Amino acid sequence: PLIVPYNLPLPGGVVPRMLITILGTVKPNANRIALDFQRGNDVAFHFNPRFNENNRRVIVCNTKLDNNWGREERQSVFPFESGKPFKIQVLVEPDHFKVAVNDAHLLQYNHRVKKLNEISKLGISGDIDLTSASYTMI
Ligand SMILES: CO[C@@H]1[C@@H](n2cc(-c3ccc(Cl)c(F)c3F)nn2)[C@@H](O)[C@@H](CO)O[C@@H]1Cc1cn([C@H]2COC[C@H]2F)nn1
Repeated sequence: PLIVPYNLPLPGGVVPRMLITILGTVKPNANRIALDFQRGNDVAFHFNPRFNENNRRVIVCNTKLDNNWGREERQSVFPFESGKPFKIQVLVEPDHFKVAVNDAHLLQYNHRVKKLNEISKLGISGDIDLTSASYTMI
């Protein structure tokens, strides 16, 4: 186990068939979780479960370019629960990131940042206890 925030290096960036597995437990009374796939200062893929946006649970996904957030993609399907162990898997595919939580498909996010081999860090932050962050090739 690791104390967030934590940065997982992704040397030489990501590539299709790379499967990133984040294991942890959501804190009690959690407000937010964030994964940030970074290309330098740019965020290629921000994955942001929000436990209380306007008293609703929602997943917000976005990209940050030149320090500006772009168009949000939102999902109401919300597989996280305060206090519970989770597994987030991000599968890098040729045209999107595919996310599954607890072995159930959640969403796809099309690549806005095209230079996958420069997406060289994954930030993990928010209201979690982080057990593990690793990857393999499928
Ligand atoms: C409040 O900031 C968030 C921003 N955010 C979260 C964290 C964050 C830090 C720490 C932790 Cl521990 C953690 F979980 C975290 F989510 N940092 N930045 C990120 O979620 C963003 C996603 O779109 O929305 C907000 C910023 C934003 C949204 N928009 C819209 C208007 O124009 C287009 C749209 F994009 N403009 N700016």
